Amino acid sequence: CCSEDDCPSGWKFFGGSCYLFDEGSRGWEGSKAFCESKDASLVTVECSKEDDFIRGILSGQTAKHYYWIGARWNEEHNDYRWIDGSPFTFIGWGPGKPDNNKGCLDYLNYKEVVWQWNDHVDCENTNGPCICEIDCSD
Amino acid sequence: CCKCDCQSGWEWFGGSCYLFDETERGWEDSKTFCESQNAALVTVESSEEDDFIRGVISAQSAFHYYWIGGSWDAEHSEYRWIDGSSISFNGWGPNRPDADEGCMDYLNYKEIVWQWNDHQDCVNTKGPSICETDCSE
Ligand SMILES: [Ca+2]
Ligand SMILES: [Ca+2]
Repeated sequence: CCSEDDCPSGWKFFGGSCYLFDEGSRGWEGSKAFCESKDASLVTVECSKEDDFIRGILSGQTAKHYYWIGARWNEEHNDYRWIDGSPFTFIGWGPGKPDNNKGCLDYLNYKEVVWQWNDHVDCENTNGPCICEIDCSD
Repeated sequence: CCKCDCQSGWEWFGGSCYLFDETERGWEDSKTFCESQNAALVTVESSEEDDFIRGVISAQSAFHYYWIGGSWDAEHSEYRWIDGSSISFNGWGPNRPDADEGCMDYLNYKEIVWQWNDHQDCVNTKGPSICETDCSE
């Protein structure tokens, strides 16, 4: 659990975490590496309050309609979960999702997916922005 | 529960907040107490959760058992979690449960190494307990 003063400049504080809404243009894998380069991780969303905070930020701009987050398919797990290996707690899939494409997750804004999770097949070559998280956990 | 949502003295794991309460109460009074905390005695659905709990209680040595949220369900004629659900994960200690009509603890004694044991006095045997909340509504 971070305090506000743990957050680097240009990072937003919410609920014991610091967040970077980065507008660089990376594939999902590139975004995972980027967040690691900042001693962070792609965001993991453990509760509805955190999901709401993220939606508040994403709905506050209109240039972007998807952001990479820290979940993908893992064949040994044989499921979708967070990249730390933790299973989902809060379930944030948009209506009709997932497609089960063994892909990578974003927050998406399109039709009935109103800044909710989607799975995308291409984890390398679909370039977009991402959300990094520092949570000062163990 | 959010990761940083827990009350002072509670710990987060796996979407829940836990209280390892050291006040010694009978099992029924422990159940009541967890209810009073907007919680319930812990139910252990997964080996992951079992490991977490063991991690906390094995790191102290004042107490050798903690009450948990399982007990004999007379209609089903077996042990069930106090939300009524079946005990899908086998965390019992060897040759446990020994007897029907009991309430459950984690116990550390002889062959039972921080595993579940059945105790047949759910009222007047006073021990610490573990409360779990998922912070719902
Ligand atoms: Ca998080
Ligand atoms: Ca549980």
